[PDB]
Amino acid sequence: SIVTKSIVNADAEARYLSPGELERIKSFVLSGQRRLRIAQTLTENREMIVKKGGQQLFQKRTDVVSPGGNAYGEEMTATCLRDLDYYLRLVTYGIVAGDVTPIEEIGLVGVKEMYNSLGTPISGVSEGVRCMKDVACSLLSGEDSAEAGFYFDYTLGAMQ
Amino acid sequence: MKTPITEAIASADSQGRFLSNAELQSITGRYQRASASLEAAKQLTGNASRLITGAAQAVYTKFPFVTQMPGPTYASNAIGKAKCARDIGYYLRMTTYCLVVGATGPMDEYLVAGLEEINRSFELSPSWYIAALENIKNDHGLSGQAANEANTYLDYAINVLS
Amino acid sequence: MKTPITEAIASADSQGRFLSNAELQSITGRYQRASASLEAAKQLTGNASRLITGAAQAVYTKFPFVTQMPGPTYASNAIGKAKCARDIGYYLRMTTYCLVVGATGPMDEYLVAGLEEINRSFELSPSWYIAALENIKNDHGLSGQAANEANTYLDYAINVLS
Amino acid sequence: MKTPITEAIASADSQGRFLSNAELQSITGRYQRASASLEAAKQLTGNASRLITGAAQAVYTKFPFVTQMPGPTYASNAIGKAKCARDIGYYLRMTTYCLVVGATGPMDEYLVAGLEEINRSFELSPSWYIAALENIKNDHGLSGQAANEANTYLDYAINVLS
Amino acid sequence: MLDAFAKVVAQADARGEFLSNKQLNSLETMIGEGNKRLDIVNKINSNASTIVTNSARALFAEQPQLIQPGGNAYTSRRMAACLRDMEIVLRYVSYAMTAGDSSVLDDRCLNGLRETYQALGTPGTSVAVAIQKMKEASIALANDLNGVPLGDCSSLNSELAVYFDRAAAAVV
Amino acid sequence: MLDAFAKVVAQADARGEFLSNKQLNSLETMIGEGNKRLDIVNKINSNASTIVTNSARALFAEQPQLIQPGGNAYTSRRMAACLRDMEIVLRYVSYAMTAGDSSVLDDRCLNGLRETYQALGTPGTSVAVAIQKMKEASIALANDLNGVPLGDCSSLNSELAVYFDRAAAAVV
Amino acid sequence: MLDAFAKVVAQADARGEFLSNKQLNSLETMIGEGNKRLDIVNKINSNASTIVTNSARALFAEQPQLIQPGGNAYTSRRMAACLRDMEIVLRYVSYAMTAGDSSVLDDRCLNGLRETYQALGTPGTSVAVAIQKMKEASIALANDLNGVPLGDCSSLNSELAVYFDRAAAAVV
Amino acid sequence: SIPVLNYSLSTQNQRVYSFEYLPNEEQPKCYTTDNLPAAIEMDQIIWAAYRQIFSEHQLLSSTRQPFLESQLRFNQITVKDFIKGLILSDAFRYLNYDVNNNYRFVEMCIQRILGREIYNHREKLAFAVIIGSQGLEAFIDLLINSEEYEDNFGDNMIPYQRRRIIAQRSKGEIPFNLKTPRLGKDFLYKQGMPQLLWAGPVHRFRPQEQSPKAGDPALFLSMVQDL
Ligand SMILES: C=CC1=C(C)[C@@H](Cc2[nH]c(/C=C3N=C(/C=C4\NC(=O)[C@H](C)[C@H]4CC)C(C)=C\3CCC(=O)O)c(CCC(=O)O)c2C)NC1=O
Ligand SMILES: C=CC1=C(C)[C@@H](Cc2[nH]c(/C=C3N=C(/C=C4\NC(=O)[C@H](C)[C@H]4CC)C(C)=C\3CCC(=O)O)c(CCC(=O)O)c2C)NC1=O
Ligand SMILES: C=CC1=C(C)[C@@H](Cc2[nH]c(/C=C3N=C(/C=C4\NC(=O)[C@H](C)[C@H]4CC)C(C)=C\3CCC(=O)O)c(CCC(=O)O)c2C)NC1=O
Ligand SMILES: C=CC1=C(C)[C@@H](Cc2[nH]c(/C=C3N=C(/C=C4\NC(=O)[C@H](C)[C@H]4CC)C(C)=C\3CCC(=O)O)c(CCC(=O)O)c2C)NC1=O
Ligand SMILES: C=CC1=C(C)[C@@H](Cc2[nH]c(/C=C3N=C(/C=C4\NC(=O)[C@H](C)[C@H]4CC)C(C)=C\3CCC(=O)O)c(CCC(=O)O)c2C)NC1=O
Ligand SMILES: C=CC1=C(C)[C@@H](Cc2[nH]c(/C=C3N=C(/C=C4\NC(=O)[C@H](C)[C@H]4CC)C(C)=C\3CCC(=O)O)c(CCC(=O)O)c2C)NC1=O
Ligand SMILES: C=CC1=C(C)[C@@H](Cc2[nH]c(/C=C3N=C(/C=C4\NC(=O)[C@H](C)[C@H]4CC)C(C)=C\3CCC(=O)O)c(CCC(=O)O)c2C)NC1=O
Ligand SMILES: C=CC1=C(C)[C@@H](Cc2[nH]c(/C=C3N=C(/C=C4\NC(=O)[C@H](C)[C@H]4CC)C(C)=C\3CCC(=O)O)c(CCC(=O)O)c2C)NC1=O
Ligand SMILES: C=CC1=C(C)[C@@H](Cc2[nH]c(/C=C3N=C(/C=C4\NC(=O)[C@H](C)[C@H]4CC)C(C)=C\3CCC(=O)O)c(CCC(=O)O)c2C)NC1=O
Ligand SMILES: C=CC1=C(C)[C@@H](Cc2[nH]c(/C=C3N=C(/C=C4\NC(=O)[C@H](C)[C@H]4CC)C(C)=C\3CCC(=O)O)c(CCC(=O)O)c2C)NC1=O
Ligand SMILES: CCC1=C(C)/C(=C/C2=NC(=C\c3[nH]c(/C=C4\NC(=O)[C@H](C)[C@H]4CC)c(C)c3CCC(=O)O)/C(CCC(=O)O)=C2C)NC1=O
Repeated sequence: SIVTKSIVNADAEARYLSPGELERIKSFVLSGQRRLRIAQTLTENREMIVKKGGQQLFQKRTDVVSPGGNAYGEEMTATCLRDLDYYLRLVTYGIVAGDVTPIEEIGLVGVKEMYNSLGTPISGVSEGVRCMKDVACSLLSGEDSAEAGFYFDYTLGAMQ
Repeated sequence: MKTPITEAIASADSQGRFLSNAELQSITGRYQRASASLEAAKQLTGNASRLITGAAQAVYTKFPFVTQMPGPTYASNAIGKAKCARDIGYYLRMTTYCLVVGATGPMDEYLVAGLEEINRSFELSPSWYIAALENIKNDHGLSGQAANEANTYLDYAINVLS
Repeated sequence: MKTPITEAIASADSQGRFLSNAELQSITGRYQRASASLEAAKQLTGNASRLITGAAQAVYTKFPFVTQMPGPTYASNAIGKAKCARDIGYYLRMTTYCLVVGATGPMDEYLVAGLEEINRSFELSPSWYIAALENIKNDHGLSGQAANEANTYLDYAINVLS
Repeated sequence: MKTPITEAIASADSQGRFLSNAELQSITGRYQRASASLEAAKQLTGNASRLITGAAQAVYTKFPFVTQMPGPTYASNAIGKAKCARDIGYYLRMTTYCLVVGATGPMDEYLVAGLEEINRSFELSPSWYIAALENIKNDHGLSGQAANEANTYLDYAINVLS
Repeated sequence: MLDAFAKVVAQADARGEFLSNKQLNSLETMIGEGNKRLDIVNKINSNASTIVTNSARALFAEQPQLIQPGGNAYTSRRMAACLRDMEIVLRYVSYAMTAGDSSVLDDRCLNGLRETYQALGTPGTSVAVAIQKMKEASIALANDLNGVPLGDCSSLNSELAVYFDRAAAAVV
Repeated sequence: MLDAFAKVVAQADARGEFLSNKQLNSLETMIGEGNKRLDIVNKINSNASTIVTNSARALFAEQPQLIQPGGNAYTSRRMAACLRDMEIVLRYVSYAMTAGDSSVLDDRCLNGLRETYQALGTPGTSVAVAIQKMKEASIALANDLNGVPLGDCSSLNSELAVYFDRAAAAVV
Repeated sequence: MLDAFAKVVAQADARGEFLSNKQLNSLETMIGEGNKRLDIVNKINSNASTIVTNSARALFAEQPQLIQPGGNAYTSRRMAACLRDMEIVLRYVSYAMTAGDSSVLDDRCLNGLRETYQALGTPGTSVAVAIQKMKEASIALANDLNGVPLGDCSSLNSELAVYFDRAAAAVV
Repeated sequence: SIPVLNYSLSTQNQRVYSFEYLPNEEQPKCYTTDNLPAAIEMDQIIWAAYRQIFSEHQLLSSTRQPFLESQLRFNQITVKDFIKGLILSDAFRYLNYDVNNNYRFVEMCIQRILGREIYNHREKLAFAVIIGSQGLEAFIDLLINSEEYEDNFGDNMIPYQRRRIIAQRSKGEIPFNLKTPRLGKDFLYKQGMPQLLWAGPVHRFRPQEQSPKAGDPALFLSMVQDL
């Protein structure tokens, strides 16, 4: 969170929070209701984003659902869409947090080591999250999907 | 179990076919007799006990050697009397089932199949049960179409044992 | 021919069996629908002509090309019109037979079997007759159970051609 | 899949038999006609696009109601028009397969089997495609024996749909 | 195979009793409502082809996988097999709608079937979506207030939806 | 079954394409060499009995196990079953020599066979030695410069030795 | 398919030898006693139905489970199936009593008893008690000193109680 | 000529006497030529034999044989010869034979003509040899001219599944064409496994959080609704 980052920052500097950081906290706590609207909409539209993003993923990338692919089969496809559900949840956490810290520590720190240990192409994962970014930008406003879409963009920059 | 309903389903299943209007006419005809069938079914359950006792007593009065023959298979013990009333109880039970279902399917399933081999291996006599069913057919006390629904099936078991 | 009656006797015959109470219930149910069946059958016969002419006209209005193509199959001659009304007449006839019999036996016997090979060798689309039968299903003018008896069979022929 | 080769091997397999001189003569005869078959196969693949579009156009010009009829089954949509060229593309594809293999086996396997039930359940007229194939047969542009190799199979599909 | 009746009498005989008065009375209520049941099954059969083909259009329109060349609707022959399988499952749902009990539908069709669409590489999940395309259509034709007197049929329509949910639950 | 041609068409249709000009040109080359293939298949069939029995003599001469009692060549029926199994494997190698593609050989004969000679207690390794006794004889008759004009057939003998090695690799 | 003789010949040929004098002499002894074997099989056949029905009376008398409803003797048809299955196993014991070797009993009746019953919800342990009701009676009629002059046949009653114990051991 | 090897033997339903005096139901309709059936009942016999061998899926118009029908309706053959000439017809060979791994086609022959499951694996072995050498012809000759088939069907009867359902019990045995469908479990393995099967998995989606866990009351819900 932004509060956590500021407190840790001036804590390692062993001082109280400066005015610049307290203004940052004010801007954050006043921007709250907008954030909660966005994560509310991505919450209550999750099945459209996972399903439709999975369709655009598998239609753009017929590798992994082909025979011999990481996700070939019913169980494997279900697990693939399960992970897209995870990253959707984590994006919503990053929206309400006002910071990518929730996303980074739950989902991104050591993700490449995991998917390399599973045999999974992580570029397919990044294409999946980009597909959910397109659907979630189709469900929101202009500036709104700019904000949320840029949270998705952080996750894509961590995968690539 | 052979119902009218399962008969219709079974025939149109064998023809690889939906139910047409024919089968539905058949199911209609089962439903329009079912009320008299249940009137018949309730009264037989309503006094089944006295029908059993009267029936076994009539079997004894017609065949007096049964109560006197020293044997395992004869009601000269305290066992063949209770087992006599047990089997008569079974027939009357199956008739009440067939009155509820609306064909002889419960009697053909639970009773009729393989009964000759029982009455051949256990030295049982078909006539004994015939006499029992004649008493039940004479003394059930139904009236009208309910009585025809009872006497149809009660006659049917006599056709089986003869 | 497949009636309810010949179906039940055929089944009990194949089981090596008398007519039990089940099949008699089925024949009963044929008799207690047959009055509505005949009321439906008499009004169809009573105005068969106008049903045919209106049907063929509806087919022409829906498919305008039929009255305009210069081909033997299409009703652009003085012959395809008469033959068009001929075929529609056949279907209405068969429906009246099945309303009298009580199953789809006459249509399945005289009409349904082999009809694909006719409509494949003589280049006739399945829909034409579908359109015809839709007009007859909309304009037979029956009411109540007689209308259910007619619409059953008239739908049935549409299930055949589709 | 029915090739000449698998036909001969299938027969000699069923007789529990080696390949005698007869089957070798058959495979010879396939080899000495295959050249013209492939010349025919190359030109059809070489301009398949314009064959498809010209074919759908010809179907539209013959049957103007198809582009005008409101329904799911007619090419009055953007989508209906798009599908049309899909299926015509399938016919041209299977003809090119049969020209390569040397029998009608790819068309009899992938295309011919069950085609009546599709054209009966989805209301697709046999003729539409007939008109499409007539245009393909008239405008492929082959000469000589290659044209006979194309027109054999193009006629063959018309014998299937009729 | 067992109807509504033969289940009650089969339980009662399997325990070896008479039928109590309570069972007889509820069975009288089922007989007293049986015309509605016939009506539904009439309205399914007389529209059955249309149900099948419209649910097929919906299915292949929403999942355009299957008819593309590597799918299962792609083969013209496989395509026909697909359609008539839908017709089959609709046929047994109609049987079990008449009999009242899921007996013929649970031994002749559904039992063994999920094993079979795993020997053919056919997506049974897609088959359950097809059944979900038939339930909608079948109930939507079942609730047609046309030529039939007005009344209450929710208690039966709900029963109908049981069987279509049971086939979808049993092919997956 | 599939030949050389129907494999190409089967792949192309399973992806739903036309054949490109490159596939057609190589296929022209295969048609342009097909006479040699018929020649080899002629030289196998017309010597096939002799191939089988001479490889049997070699087999039982080098392994005297199977005929002396307790083995599988010991019983007359088994001895004859052994011989005709050699004839079977030679028959399908001749088929797959004509068709060009290991298709009829990989579904009717070889597939499941190693499982079968483990239900009977038969050493499939000894079967592979029998096939190694047929490969040498068959190639040795394939290279007979007799009655046939001169040319180059190494590229096709390299296509014949594959199938005999595939049967020996697949019964073990 | 193999009596007492054909098993010895089958072993001897499977090793591929002549029959030694020792085997021939014991085989002479078997032939020299085989009249008693025919006598026992006569005394089983000619009383077989009575054996079965009396052991059935004993069975249902000692275990009153089966006939009172819910058990397996309760259904009239199922009752008769019970009896007949006892008749089956007595038939094959008669066969294997004649042949001398448990060969016909181990392929025609033994193979399908355990699998089928556990598929019928039948207590196979109660089946084995039925067979233990038949062993008693069968030996008790085998040792009837009546109609035949006296001799020693304990040596052969051991040979009969083996089969009855084998069936009881094999339905469980 | 090397007869069929001696195999074992199992115990299925077809070898007992379910006396069943006076048949309940489930006895497959006697579709024959003995009862002198008219046009319709002839068509029902013809359809029943088609379902029997080809089954519902392979009973399409292309597959149907006009000529053996026209001979059968006119009395030129027996029904047994119709079933035989059915199996020899090549449309049955392209589908159900060219796909089946030789030991598996033995299933659908011993099982679609005799109406009984195979006794053990050894049966599949022996009969697969005789169809591997003599051809399909003499194998079907073996099954039809066999003593068994003459003992229960005779000259004019469509084969059925014998004793599929035991008396009273509903379940019995799975229907036959259901049991051995066509394609087989390992036939594909040799080729490309069926590609592009994903979308059915996509159309149905459950979140992991929604899925029942061990010890909840909801898992047993189904049991409660059956009581
Ligand atoms: C579901 C249907 C059904 C039947 C039809 C009966 C049939 C039946 N009855 C008996 C058995 C018997 N049945 C009777 C009955 C009587 N014997 C007489 O001499 C009297 C006249 C008569 C009573 C009126 C008797 C006494 C026995 C035991 C001894 C015997 O065999 O006679 C047995 C052997 C098992 C036992 O001992 O109980 C069976 C299967 N049981 C059933 O479950
Ligand atoms: C003055 C005194 C007087 C009587 C006592 C009756 C007696 C009587 N009942 C019937 C005739 C009948 N009686 C009944 C009555 C019934 N049958 C059933 O099964 C039901 C239980 C029951 C109604 C409760 C029936 C149904 C008939 C006609 C058929 C028959 O004989 O059962 C007849 C023959 C003439 C006819 O058909 O009407 C006579 C004389 N009539 C009289 O005039
Ligand atoms: C027992 C039932 C039974 C039927 C249902 C008919 C069906 C039928 N119609 C035709 C034949 C025909 N049917 C029509 C009818 C049509 N004209 C059109 O404009 C419409 C599309 C359509 C009427 C709705 C025409 C025009 C022909 C002649 C086609 C031709 O020769 O081109 C034929 C071929 C023999 C003939 O020429 O008469 C048959 C079998 N015949 C039967 O025996
Ligand atoms: C392997 C071979 C093979 C074929 C040949 C096709 C044949 C075919 N076409 C359709 C289906 C269709 N085909 C067409 C085509 C037509 N549009 C028109 O205006 C013309 C009359 C015609 C083109 C000339 C249309 C419009 C549909 C959809 C019909 C509808 O849904 O109403 C369907 C049903 C499934 C679907 O909706 O796609 C099938 C099996 N499919 C195959 O698998
Ligand atoms: C008594 C009940 C009963 C059933 C329920 C069916 C079930 C069934 N379906 C098939 C067979 C088939 N079933 C389908 C159906 C499908 N096509 C698809 O696109 C969908 C996934 C699915 C429809 C929803 C297809 C395509 C085949 C043929 C498969 C093939 O040959 O590749 C087979 C093998 C035999 C055959 O080819 O017909 C069987 C047993 N058969 C029965 O006897
Ligand atoms: C042989 C074929 C056959 C049928 C097809 C039915 C047809 C049928 N339905 C009803 C009668 C009826 N049918 C319905 C049915 C319903 N009403 C609604 O508003 C819902 C749309 C629908 C749900 C299923 C109702 C509500 C009645 C009247 C109530 C009742 O009779 O129980 C009746 C009573 C007599 C009459 O109304 O004239 C009959 C004969 N019965 C048969 O024998
Ligand atoms: C299409 C492929 C195909 C196969 C792979 C075989 C497989 C096969 N072999 C046998 C059967 C047999 N196979 C052999 C072969 C021999 N046993 C020996 O010990 C020798 C080493 C070896 C010869 C080299 C023998 C002897 C039998 C009969 C006895 C046995 O099982 O060993 C059988 C049983 C039927 C019969 O007896 O013929 C089968 C299915 N059959 C086929 O149709
Ligand atoms: C029906 C059966 C049947 C056969 C068996 C063949 C046999 C055959 N081969 C050739 C012809 C030929 N066959 C070969 C084959 C050979 N190349 C070599 O290096 C090897 C010695 C040998 C393969 C093992 C060659 C090279 C020719 C052409 C010879 C030439 O033109 O010089 C010809 C003359 C016609 C032609 O040129 O094709 C014939 C009839 N043809 C048939 O119709
Ligand atoms: C074809 C069928 C066939 C048979 C079934 C037998 C039956 C039979 N057994 C004996 C003869 C005999 N059988 C027995 C057997 C018995 N010893 C006892 O302790 C028991 C009571 C009983 C065995 C269970 C004895 C002991 C004799 C000799 C009796 C004597 O000489 O005293 C004889 C007289 C000839 C002889 O001495 O062998 C005959 C015909 N023989 C046949 O040909
Ligand atoms: C070739 C050898 C051979 C056998 C050995 C039998 C074995 C056998 N028994 C049954 C079937 C049966 N077997 C019994 C027998 C029993 N009743 C009981 O009280 C006892 C536990 C037991 C007798 C000791 C019963 C009751 C059934 C019917 C079970 C049922 O339907 O519930 C079945 C199923 C088919 C059928 O219903 O008949 C089979 C295969 N059948 C054969 O073909
Ligand atoms: C909250 C943070 C978090 C994530 C993301 C996570 C992922 C995760 N993914 C897994 C598997 C998997 N994940 C995939 C994913 C894919 N396959 C593809 O081709 C595509 C590119 C991609 C889908 C878009 C597949 C196929 C498997 C299973 C692979 C296998 O088991 O063989 C597993 C293995 C066991 C299990 O799932 O229960 C974990 C733990 N775990 C976590 O704690």
